[PDB]
Amino acid sequence: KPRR
Amino acid sequence: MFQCNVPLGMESGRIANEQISASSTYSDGRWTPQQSRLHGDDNGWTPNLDSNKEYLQVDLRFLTMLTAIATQGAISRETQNGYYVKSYKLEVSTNGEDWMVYRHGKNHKVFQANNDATEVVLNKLHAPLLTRFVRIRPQTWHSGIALRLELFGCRV
Repeated sequence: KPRR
Repeated sequence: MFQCNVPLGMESGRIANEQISASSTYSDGRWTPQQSRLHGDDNGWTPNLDSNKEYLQVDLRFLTMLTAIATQGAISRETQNGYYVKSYKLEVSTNGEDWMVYRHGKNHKVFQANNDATEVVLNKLHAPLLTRFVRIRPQTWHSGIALRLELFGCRV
């Protein structure tokens, strides 16, 4: 999952 | 004279961490439900997926008169990117099991919320409602779901  | 529009404890800490939960939270653990307090300084609440089936839930522990809801988005302290909910629905319950989506007239009330990541938008309920549990259910958002929250009313 990405870093927002 | 007393007016039933006082903050119920998100900013103050009177609503304890354990009273705050969500459908889900973003997997890195940097956007937890406990980061959803109004004027919180470290990000905010974000679900694991951006969809309209996600919610932030507050258990007020006792039947409480709810008169208004205030929301913010949040700026990521890692990226400086801003995220905010643009509209939401409210779900309420006295027992945590029978849930009802808040209506105005025949249809669900769609609350217009934030138009940036920093400012507070307050929405008053069209009548005060006696409830124990509150769910904020984002419907639309900018860039992604992020919430900080205060609830207003009075303990009856």
